[PDB]
Amino acid sequence: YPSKETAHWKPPPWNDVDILKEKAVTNMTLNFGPQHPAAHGVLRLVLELSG
Amino acid sequence: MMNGRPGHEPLKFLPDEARSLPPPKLNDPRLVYMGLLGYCTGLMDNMLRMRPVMRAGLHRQLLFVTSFVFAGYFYLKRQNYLYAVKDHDMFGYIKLHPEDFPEKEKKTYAEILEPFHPVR
Amino acid sequence: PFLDIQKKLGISLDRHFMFLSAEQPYKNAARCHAFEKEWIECAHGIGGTRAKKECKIEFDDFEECLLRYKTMRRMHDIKKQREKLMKEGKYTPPPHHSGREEPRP
Amino acid sequence: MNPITLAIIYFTIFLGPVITMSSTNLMLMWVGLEFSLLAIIPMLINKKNPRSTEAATKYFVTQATASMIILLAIVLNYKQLGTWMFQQQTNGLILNMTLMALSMKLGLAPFHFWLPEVTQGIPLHMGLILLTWQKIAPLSILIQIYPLLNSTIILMLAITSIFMGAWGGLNQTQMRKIMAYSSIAHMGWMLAILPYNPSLTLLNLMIYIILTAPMFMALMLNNSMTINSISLLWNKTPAMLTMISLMLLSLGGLPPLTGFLPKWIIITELMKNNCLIMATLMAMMALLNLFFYTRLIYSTSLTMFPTNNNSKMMTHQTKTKPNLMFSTLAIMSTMTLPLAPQLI
Amino acid sequence: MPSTFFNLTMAFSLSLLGTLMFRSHLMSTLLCLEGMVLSLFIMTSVTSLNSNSMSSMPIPITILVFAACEAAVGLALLVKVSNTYGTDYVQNLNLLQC
Amino acid sequence: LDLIWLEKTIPKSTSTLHTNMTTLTTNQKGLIKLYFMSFLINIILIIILYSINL
Amino acid sequence: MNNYIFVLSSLFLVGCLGLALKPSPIYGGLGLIVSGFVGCLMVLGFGGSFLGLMVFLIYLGGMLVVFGYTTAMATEEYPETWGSNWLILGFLVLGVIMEVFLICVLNYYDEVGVINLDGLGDWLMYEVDDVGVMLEGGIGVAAMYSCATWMMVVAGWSLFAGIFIIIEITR
Amino acid sequence: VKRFFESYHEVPDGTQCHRKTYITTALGGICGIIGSAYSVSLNPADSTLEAVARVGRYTFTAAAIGAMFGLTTCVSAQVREKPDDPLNYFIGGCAGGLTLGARTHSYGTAAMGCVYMGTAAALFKIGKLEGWELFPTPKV
Amino acid sequence: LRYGLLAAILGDKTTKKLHEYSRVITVDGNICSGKNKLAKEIAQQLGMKHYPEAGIQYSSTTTGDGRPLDIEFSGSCSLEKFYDDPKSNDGNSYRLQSWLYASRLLQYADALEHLLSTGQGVVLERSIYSDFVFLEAMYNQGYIRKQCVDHYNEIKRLTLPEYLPPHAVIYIDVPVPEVQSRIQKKGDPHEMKVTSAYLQDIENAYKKTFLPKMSEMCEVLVYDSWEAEDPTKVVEDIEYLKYNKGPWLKQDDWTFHYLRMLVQDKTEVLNYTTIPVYLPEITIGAHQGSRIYNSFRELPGRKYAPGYNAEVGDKWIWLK
Ligand SMILES: Nc1ncnc2c1ncn2[C@@H]1O[C@H](COP(=O)(O)OP(=O)(O)OP(=O)(O)O)[C@@H](O)[C@H]1O
Repeated sequence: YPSKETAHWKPPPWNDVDILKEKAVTNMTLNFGPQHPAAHGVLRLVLELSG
Repeated sequence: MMNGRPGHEPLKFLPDEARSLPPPKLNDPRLVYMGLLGYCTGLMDNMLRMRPVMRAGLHRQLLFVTSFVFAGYFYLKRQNYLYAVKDHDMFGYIKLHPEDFPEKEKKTYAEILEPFHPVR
Repeated sequence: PFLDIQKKLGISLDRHFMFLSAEQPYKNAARCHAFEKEWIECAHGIGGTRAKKECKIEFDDFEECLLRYKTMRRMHDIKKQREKLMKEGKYTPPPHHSGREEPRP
Repeated sequence: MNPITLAIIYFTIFLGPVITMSSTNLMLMWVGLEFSLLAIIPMLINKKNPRSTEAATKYFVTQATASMIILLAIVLNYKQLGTWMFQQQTNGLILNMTLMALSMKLGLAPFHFWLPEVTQGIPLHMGLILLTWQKIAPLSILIQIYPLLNSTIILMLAITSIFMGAWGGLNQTQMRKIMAYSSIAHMGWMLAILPYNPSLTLLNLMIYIILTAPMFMALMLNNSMTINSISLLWNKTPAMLTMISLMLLSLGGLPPLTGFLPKWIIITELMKNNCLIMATLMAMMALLNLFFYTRLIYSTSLTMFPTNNNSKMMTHQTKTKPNLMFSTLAIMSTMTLPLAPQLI
Repeated sequence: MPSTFFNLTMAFSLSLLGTLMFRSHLMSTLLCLEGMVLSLFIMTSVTSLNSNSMSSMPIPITILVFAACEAAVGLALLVKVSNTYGTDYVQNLNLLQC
Repeated sequence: LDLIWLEKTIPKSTSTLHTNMTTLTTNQKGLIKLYFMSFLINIILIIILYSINL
Repeated sequence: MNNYIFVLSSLFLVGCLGLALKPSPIYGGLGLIVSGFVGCLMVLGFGGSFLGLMVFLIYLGGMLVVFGYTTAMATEEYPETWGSNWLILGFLVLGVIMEVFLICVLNYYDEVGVINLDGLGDWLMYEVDDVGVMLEGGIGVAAMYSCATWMMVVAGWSLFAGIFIIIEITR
Repeated sequence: VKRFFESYHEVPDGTQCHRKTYITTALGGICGIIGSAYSVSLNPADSTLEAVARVGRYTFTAAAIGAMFGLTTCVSAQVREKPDDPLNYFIGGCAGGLTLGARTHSYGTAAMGCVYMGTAAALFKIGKLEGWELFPTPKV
Repeated sequence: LRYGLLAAILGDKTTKKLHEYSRVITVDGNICSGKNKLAKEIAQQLGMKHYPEAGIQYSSTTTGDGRPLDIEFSGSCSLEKFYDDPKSNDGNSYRLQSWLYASRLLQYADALEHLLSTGQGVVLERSIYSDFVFLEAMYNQGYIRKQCVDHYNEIKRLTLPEYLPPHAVIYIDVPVPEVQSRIQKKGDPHEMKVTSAYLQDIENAYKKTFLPKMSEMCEVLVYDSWEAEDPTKVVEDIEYLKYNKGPWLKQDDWTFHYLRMLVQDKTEVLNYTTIPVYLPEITIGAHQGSRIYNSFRELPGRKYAPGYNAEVGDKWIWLK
């Protein structure tokens, strides 16, 4: 029974698996920078981390 | 409500008090009705699995009938024992508390006067 | 209960630490052991609706041992009257209530 | 899943309620409820999709608060009387808080907004368990304390469950929600009479189980979750229409089927205690509960719908799904009215 | 004793009001459940020590056991919520109505 | 009478009433926040009812 | 030193209040730790040592994992502590005001029975056994191995099955 | 206080029109507040001002229902002196339904609510008169 | 016994059966490239079993008497009619396309059932992972409307993830004039009357979509016609493959168990093809559908389960 609110209710899928807006893999960006002692003084070494 | 009855043994199917009750005949109408239930159950199990009806599982139908009757006999013995327990407690209670159930006796239609309601 | 299996088997998995007066580890009486024992022994054979009116004195005694309200109210009344007298200049406490006594033993 | 994990989880689900029955300590009853809670979730969430995650989260968050409220009630009772059992002469506030928490556990209205969602977000199995095996122990708690309960809000919760279940199931195309609203209405029928002769509560519970389980199996046999999916049943499994019809017309209580027996004897034992007009209201809204069952069996049985071209492969291939208990549970239902004195 | 028991009851009531009144996050709700657990523990233990009922002293430990199991599975479902939606918020679990 | 008014009074009034109450009842959005707020309202009303009745 | 227990109870109340206002799980878990410490202290005040210490240990171990997870899942760019919202600050201050006002009210509506400010510290311990030994908590809790060997079984099974439950939820 | 709403029945209809009137009005306002709470928790508004407007609308509506119901009841008992007559409650329920159709601009709702509220109120008076007990205690 | 958890525990696992040539392998290409000749020889040389392409009549051949059925039981579609009248209002095109998708699905299922049970490798050609090629060909021309493509992609979304991909695909290409020449030299009046645009859309769909997205999961072995010939070279290349970069590496005994139970039930396989998306080109209507169902159950070998049919010669039916 289509109300004014429920007009936008698209039905569900059949297998109960929705198609989603896939989130971005927004990893953490770190500067393993030049001042770092493991760096030899002059190495920036940008790196992406998943943890 | 009778679970607090005295002598109520817990999770006991047939107390020895039930052994004084007359058992069913084994020709009883509801027992053959349960056999009919089992027969129809076998027939439905055949119809659901695309097998011939009345022709396929004559061991399954016999098994269903036996199960239904062999359970209904004892369940009915239990239920008869329970109704007997009900009536026993009730008669004992009216015997214990007669004042609340007075020995009433009623008049005749000659002495009492109900009103007449003409149809007309 | 619903499925009285423990009675059907005789075991006691949990029905031996239901109430206070039940077998503490080393035999240390829980307080109001006597009152709970008395209430439970009056309410036995009876069930419920009749024990709720034929063992009400014992339940009241137990409720006053456990939650202990009437003694609170009594000492409150006493302290109230004492404060009133001491503010009226009528009552002075004795030596063994201001912290100056001869300890007994 | 692997076999050891399944054994562990199903054994825990069996022991939750079985602990909740054979336990005088209310704390151990709470323990059993928590077992059921903790062990059902891996199977609500076995498919690992957003619907399953949401269903499991809603179930957990709704059941944990009710568990904590029941524990509040138990702790207050222990403080009051120094005992882990609801005696008489406790506090009505304690008992009512307990009853409201258990209502939230079952799904009774106005605490019902979580059950259709959760039942929608999970497979056909684990809706069966959720609606049958998880209603029992919560009912056991009430069954053990039926004289202590308030006759007022017990009946308000009942009536609200009936009204809301009927008006919810009226407009649902998804069957996993229709069965949930049916559960809500039937739990209303149970809890109305629970302070009056509690054996009839167990009667209605067993009837409801024996109806719903075959129905969920019927939906399993083709993974039916929609009216338009159960309507394509005269082409796939056309020997199930009879039993589905009789069991839906049992769920909506009609006389010759045993689903009218619970409503009938419940109205009887309520009229014995002058609960006349509330019983009349419930009996009359059960018809609105029946209307969508009638529409459903119209859609699938009496006015056979359009089918597809790909459904002929299903005709070629064979099935093994009916488990030999579909027939038994559907035939003990729909045909066991004359055995009613042996049921009560 | 009666004063602190009243205050513990009111603390449980506040934690209950919290876990009922949601915000965007979920772990805050789980923390409210933990606070309810803590208050009930304290009330049970205080009663056992007041009444000197040592036989009931195993009860708060069982409460902690099962409550931390509840927190464990809630945290597992939290992991799942994050893996799906990425943001832990509760207002995204709104696709079962359809 | 037969085709309009006895259809408007007895059957169609019933149908409109029940489908309207169905609409305003079951048109929820699956948010735990709103459901739990309603649960709070129910708790409040029941403790109020107890406080009044006693 | 008689209002000790009322002070501890009121601090527990305030902690659970600031918890219920639901700031970031960092400050929320800080409130949990404060309230668990306070609960341990009052259980000690009623003569209970082991139970309080175990409260503190278990809640510390839990809040550690809570920090680990909230840094991973329940984090915002602006975690929204208490004072960040004038509204939440107002609810906190109003809760403290209503605590004070309601305690003053219950100190008047009844002489004693709900809250006793004049009689306070007189009712804590209730019939101590002034001569005793093997009397503390720890004996009762150790009765899980003797005279309460069902609680141990059922909790052990809870944890054992919880392991499998967690593995399958995370799988 | 339960006594305040039980004082509706200490003197019969046709007497103390004002007392019964704003008793019933308070009752209707209570029920309207409940309805507003359920309508704002579930299905909220786009703003707290819209929500408060909804609450006031519901509440004053139900208050009007109750006010007209009580007024009409005690009037039709004052006129045509017959306090033990559920037709007065029927007429009052019809006035309530017509007010529901006024505040909610619909004649269909007006007649619907008239019939339903009138039958309900007549049944209420029959219950108060014959000794019907909603929410009975278990006796058997 | 029927397979299940009990048999799995008893020790009919799957990883104990796979040795080296327990491999799904699909041979793909355009209309006439030599896939039957190639697949048959691959199966001869490696020990696999050749599954021919899954036409309209596969559920008929793998069921009952193994004979073809009338065109109204095993579909209602024809490929000849599709060639000589593709833009018919009667939606023969998508009816055919969806029927062949379902038949390829059942083919893949039976293939896995043989693999996971016996361990024997399986050869295929033009599986469900390459059946959209003819669909996009139909849609680039005016042979079908877009709603049918949506139906197709939805059913693929429902069915495809539940199955594992092939370890390798063998796509043999021919230029469009050469396949058209091999068609004109094939001797079929219905295939002769096909456009080069259809075949070019097929080639483009293959080379653009099917090759890469399966190279993310399979070992592509693109060959040409003069390498399609000399099939021993293809087999020799197959034997020395490093079968990496696939989901088959993250499958233990229980993944195999649940896949093999999904595949044991063919209605569990075909449920998402019977969905009530009411397209005019797939719907059949109650009268026609009932007529067909009754005529089908009025056939010999049908009307009951397989073993329960005395009209064939089955016996001991009264003790089953
Ligand atoms: N999914 C489909 N859609 C439309 N038509 C198809 C589909 N699958 C097969 N066909 C048709 O069936 C015929 C199959 O020929 P196929 O490519 O199988 O030849 P073959 O048997 O491999 O031998 P050769 O390759 O040597 O011709 C083609 O004419 C093609 O048009």
